[PDB]
Amino acid sequence: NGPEIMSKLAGESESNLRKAFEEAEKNAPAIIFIDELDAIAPKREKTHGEVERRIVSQLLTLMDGLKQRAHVIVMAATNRPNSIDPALRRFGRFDREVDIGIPDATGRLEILQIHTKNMKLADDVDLEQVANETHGHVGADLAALCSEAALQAIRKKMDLIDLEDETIDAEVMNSLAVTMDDFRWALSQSNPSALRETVVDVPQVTWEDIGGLEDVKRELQELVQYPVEHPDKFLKFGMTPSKGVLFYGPPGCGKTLLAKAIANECQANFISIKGPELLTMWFGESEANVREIFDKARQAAPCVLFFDELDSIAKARGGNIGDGGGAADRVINQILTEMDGMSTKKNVFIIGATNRPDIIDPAILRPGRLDQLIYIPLPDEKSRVAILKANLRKSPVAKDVDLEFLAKMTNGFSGADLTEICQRACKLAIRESIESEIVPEIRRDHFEEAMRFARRSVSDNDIRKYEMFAQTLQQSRGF
Amino acid sequence: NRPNRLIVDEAINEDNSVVSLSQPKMDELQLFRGDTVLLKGKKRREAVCIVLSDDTCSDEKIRMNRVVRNNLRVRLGDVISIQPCPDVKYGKRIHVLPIDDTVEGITGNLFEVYLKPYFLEAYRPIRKGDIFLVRGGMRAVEFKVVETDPSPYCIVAPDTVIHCEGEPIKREDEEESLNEVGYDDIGGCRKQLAQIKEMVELPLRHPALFKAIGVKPPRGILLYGPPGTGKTLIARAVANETGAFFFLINGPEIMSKLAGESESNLRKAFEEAEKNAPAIIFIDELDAIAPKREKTHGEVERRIVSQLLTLMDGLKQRAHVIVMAATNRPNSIDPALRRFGRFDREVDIGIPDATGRLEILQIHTKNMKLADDVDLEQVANETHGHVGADLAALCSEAALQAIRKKMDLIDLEDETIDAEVMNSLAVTMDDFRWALSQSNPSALRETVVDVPQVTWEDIGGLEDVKRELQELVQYPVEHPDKFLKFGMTPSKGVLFYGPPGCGKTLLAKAIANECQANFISIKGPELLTMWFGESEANVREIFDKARQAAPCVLFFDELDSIAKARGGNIGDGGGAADRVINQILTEMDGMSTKKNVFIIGATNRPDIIDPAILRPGRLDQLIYIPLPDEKSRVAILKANLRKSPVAKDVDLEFLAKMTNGFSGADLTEICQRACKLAIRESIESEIVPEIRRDHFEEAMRFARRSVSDNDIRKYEMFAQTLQQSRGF
Ligand SMILES: Nc1ncnc2c1ncn2[C@@H]1O[C@H](COP(=O)(O)OP(=O)(O)OP(O)(O)=S)[C@@H](O)[C@H]1O
Ligand SMILES: Nc1ncnc2c1ncn2[C@@H]1O[C@H](COP(=O)(O)OP(=O)(O)OP(O)(O)=S)[C@@H](O)[C@H]1O
Ligand SMILES: Nc1ncnc2c1ncn2[C@@H]1O[C@H](COP(=O)(O)OP(=O)(O)OP(O)(O)=S)[C@@H](O)[C@H]1O
Ligand SMILES: [Mg+2]
Ligand SMILES: [Mg+2]
Ligand SMILES: [Mg+2]
Repeated sequence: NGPEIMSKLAGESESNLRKAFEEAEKNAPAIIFIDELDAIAPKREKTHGEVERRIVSQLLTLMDGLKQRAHVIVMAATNRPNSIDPALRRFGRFDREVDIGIPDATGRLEILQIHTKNMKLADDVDLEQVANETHGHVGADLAALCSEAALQAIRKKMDLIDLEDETIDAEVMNSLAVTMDDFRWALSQSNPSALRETVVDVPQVTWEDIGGLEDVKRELQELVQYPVEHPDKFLKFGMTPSKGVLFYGPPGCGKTLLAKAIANECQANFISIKGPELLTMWFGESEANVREIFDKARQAAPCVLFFDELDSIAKARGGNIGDGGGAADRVINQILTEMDGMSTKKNVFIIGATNRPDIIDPAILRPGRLDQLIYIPLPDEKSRVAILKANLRKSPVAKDVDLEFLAKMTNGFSGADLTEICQRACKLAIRESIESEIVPEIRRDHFEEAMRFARRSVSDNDIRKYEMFAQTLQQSRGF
Repeated sequence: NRPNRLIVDEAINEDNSVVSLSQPKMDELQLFRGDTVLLKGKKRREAVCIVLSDDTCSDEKIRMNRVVRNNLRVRLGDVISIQPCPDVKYGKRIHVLPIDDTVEGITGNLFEVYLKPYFLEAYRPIRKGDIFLVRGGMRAVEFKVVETDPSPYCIVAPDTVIHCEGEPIKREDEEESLNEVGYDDIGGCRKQLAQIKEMVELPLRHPALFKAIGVKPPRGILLYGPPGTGKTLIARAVANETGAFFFLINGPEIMSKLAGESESNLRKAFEEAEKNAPAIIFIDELDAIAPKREKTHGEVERRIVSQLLTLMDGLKQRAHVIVMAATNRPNSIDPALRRFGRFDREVDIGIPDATGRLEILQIHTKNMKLADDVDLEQVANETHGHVGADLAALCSEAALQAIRKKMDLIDLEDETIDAEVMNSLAVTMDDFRWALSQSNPSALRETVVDVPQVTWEDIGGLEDVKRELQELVQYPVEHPDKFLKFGMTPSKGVLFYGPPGCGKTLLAKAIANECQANFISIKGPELLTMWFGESEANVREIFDKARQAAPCVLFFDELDSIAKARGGNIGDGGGAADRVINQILTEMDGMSTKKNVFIIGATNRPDIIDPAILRPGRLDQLIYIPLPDEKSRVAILKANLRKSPVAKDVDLEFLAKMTNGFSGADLTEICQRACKLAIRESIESEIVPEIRRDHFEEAMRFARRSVSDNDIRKYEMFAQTLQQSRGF
């Protein structure tokens, strides 16, 4: 144990390490597990006492003194891998690194089953729903949630259980069952530890969540699925696949949904890094964080690395023209460096999205970094019908609602505008239900009233400017 | 089975021994309001008391006072055996004796000050060996009957004679000192006390059951909050209200020891706790011994932190040991301590609100005698940044001020004054006003998480935005079933934009008030100064604090100041997005949807607000607050003139039609100027107390318009085209 070793007196912890290694070498094949390795071996550049440096040097010597004949395997665990002294992570000391990441929905469902297999669950307990409703939770968080649910179940059974009795018998303990309400209460007051952690997972949104955009769907399929599914054709014809795609167009037209859906179809890991996130994570002058992003994407291959809201990055210094200076600062140079320095044979795909193509820096568009320029326009008449149908899948829409009428009544609306219209109509239906309580079907009148106050989020001049950039954006770089 | 067992928990009646039951219970046990009941406890002892009729207490619970809780030797959560006693009782002789642990320093005839105005008009029953508490004379003493007629056969009657002995008896170890801190000594923290009880008392009170079940007990409770909020008081109370051995570890006291001797003290404390039954280890000022190991100098301190981590990790479920810690700087604690298995439960003891601080004032003045003009509610309202320690200091200062005016009536030559004059000294409301006049609130800089007082009645007009805010906030928190039926996820953000002084802040505060939800106001200048220290964790702490207060509304006022830090969207060419705004967007995107936190932004510069704020999922409900029209101006004037004695001849609609481009702030300025003219008239006439029509005419003569016509046109332009914004 890290803290247990560090708690000893100076010159006594080294004896403990030597004794542990001697015992491991003596006693057959053995495993040495050093829990919380960062406790005893932090970076020697950032440490105060010489006793700590003696400890680190002793650990290095013991690791280097390991022979193949010893049949001794040393395992270590640390929640701060970057705080570990770099000398430990070299060859011969700690070469294999295993990342125990945050569990996904299926994994956390499995954890919930493992932790509730001892408990008795009521018939209304839906562990799948609980797993879906827990996002930032880890195994410890789920264990705490299960324990809290069991305690809540007990707290309502204090009368059926004779608290005067010293040791209750099992004929009543099994009668106490944990209801889904208890799990809901436990989930209501729970603090997920891994909320801030970046998510590496396959997104749930599929092509059915996207209306229209069939051509870009086909293009994304050809760009992503084919190199990962049929490498033989690519090596036969001799072309190296392009590793980057840039999405540009008016806001709210589905740039994020397209990246998530293409990640879903390939069943590849998806990492979303937003522009504001980069701007705050670099403000601490931490150049290793954006490098860690690319490293994390590398181990998740096949993976798609999606940089959303590049306009926020490009608006940090004004833009390409702006007042005269360039928008390239901070992360973007390191992002370009990482894109140029990533292995081609790796299955990592990089997708960028921005609704400000005017101010995107030219170096992003250079071939070899992001040379597949895909323009997502505003939906046309049929795409608007498709978008409305996709957004109204989960709502009980009445039969008399004419979706194509709404599509032809909206011309310059984007996908976000149509979603806003649907949400406003649903909110009017909710208000109607609330008023009638003091019917549960959204009607034609609700859509008419919502369309009365519907607003257009893209100007005609903006449409013209986007059309201009849709044709001439490859040029950009050069002047 | 046995419909006579009652669950024991603390009462709410601030009086002597009076038990309170639920509505079905007095009918089920055939006892009326003014009836005599008998309480039977453990160790073959009884108690007699008078029931109270209560309805909104619980389904099945008795209410047990702390005065006679020790009389039955029963603690919180215990089971008691009740019995109605329809036996007529009357006292003839009751030999009563105080205890010489709390009556020291009191002389004279203690009956006429303590017992005489406590017995009559009460008719309370007294049992053999009863320890009842009497407050008075700016101190509290408990009292003990030792000899009377056979038990109990005694009630308080005017026909009961008494005689003093002058030799109080000593206190044995069979009973617990009532002078010690209990649950009733803490005010303003009932939710936190409820959480602490739920997390602590069940494992401690039933260690065998918790060992039999084999489930994880929370053993890492960490109290935190501003200094003087009662963390130590809460820990000591929880220790006293449960039969758990309590071992106290002081941060500075441990750190003051020599190197290699503090570790011995920590090990000894943990060994004692493990050995002695269920136990509580309280480490007051945890940051003293365990700061961040990244920021620390000596290796002895790191040894201390590592030893603490090892001791915390060496805790087993069979040990039945709960470790509690208190720190006023939770962020200075080493992060390794706050992980799973060491300190997982965190309880925030925040600044008390007006009701909480009123409760604290009552708790601290219950010993003192207050004059009839003392309005503790007014004192609580007038104290904003005060904490429990601040209020205790205020009460002590008021008592000292009262004494300072009584130095002549009290013989300062006499060694020990008698209580017949001490009770005559009463603390006046003037003394409290003087104490409040010179007092330094410690928690002035702390952010306030409270339900605001301003309601819709403080806002004139704006009916449509009131309805829209109700639909946006109340409905998702009141009827989630409709939302999940229709499949729409509620929007979590609203942006207010419009001309200045039209009620953007009042709307957010009022919608917080109506929902009875916590309200956090963060102003733009506050963000700009709090980020200037390069503290990225502070705006994260704001969102974290809003998360625990759910349902809560997080209001960012004066976003123009944030947007004007770098000029604006166009400006000289650069963007206004800097510093906080990127982290604010990150926090908005990274907050849980099922949480009931609602985010409201306000700005009077919609031109320079950065587009990323308006993206769907962050702040997509764009609500425009215009200048008040004719009827809204009447409503605004009426709302502003609620507290003033406006004369009957004042025509408010005339003023409304005489003001066209005025905002709410302009009308408030007009009302204030008219009131100031009335004040000047009163002052001049002193060398009438009704603001008149002439005052309003004179104020309107100098009334000024704070929004230009060009500004009105520009706001109307942005009122129609602001969703566009983002994109070019
Ligand atoms: N093709 C589409 N089909 C269905 N919904 C869409 C479509 N395009 C946009 N939306 C809606 O618009 C929302 C925003 O989608 P995004 O992919 O984030 O759009 P965007 O192009 O990235 O622009 P922003 O800045 O993110 S709003 C989605 O959550 C949908 O509700
Ligand atoms: N909520 C409260 N109710 C009643 N009295 C209180 C309350 N908070 C504080 N007090 C009084 O103020 C005194 C000081 O409180 P303490 O608990 O000692 O301070 P603290 O909470 O430990 O914070 P520290 O020690 O300065 S970090 C207590 O002894 C009480 O007399
Ligand atoms: N609808 C209203 N009814 C009554 N008083 C109002 C109203 N609108 C504004 N006021 C007055 O104007 C003051 C300022 O209110 P705020 O809500 O802060 O206005 P604002 O829109 O936030 O603009 P500023 O920058 O804060 S003055 C209030 O304290 C009231 O005195
Ligand atoms: Mg997006
Ligand atoms: Mg303390
Ligand atoms: Mg304001």
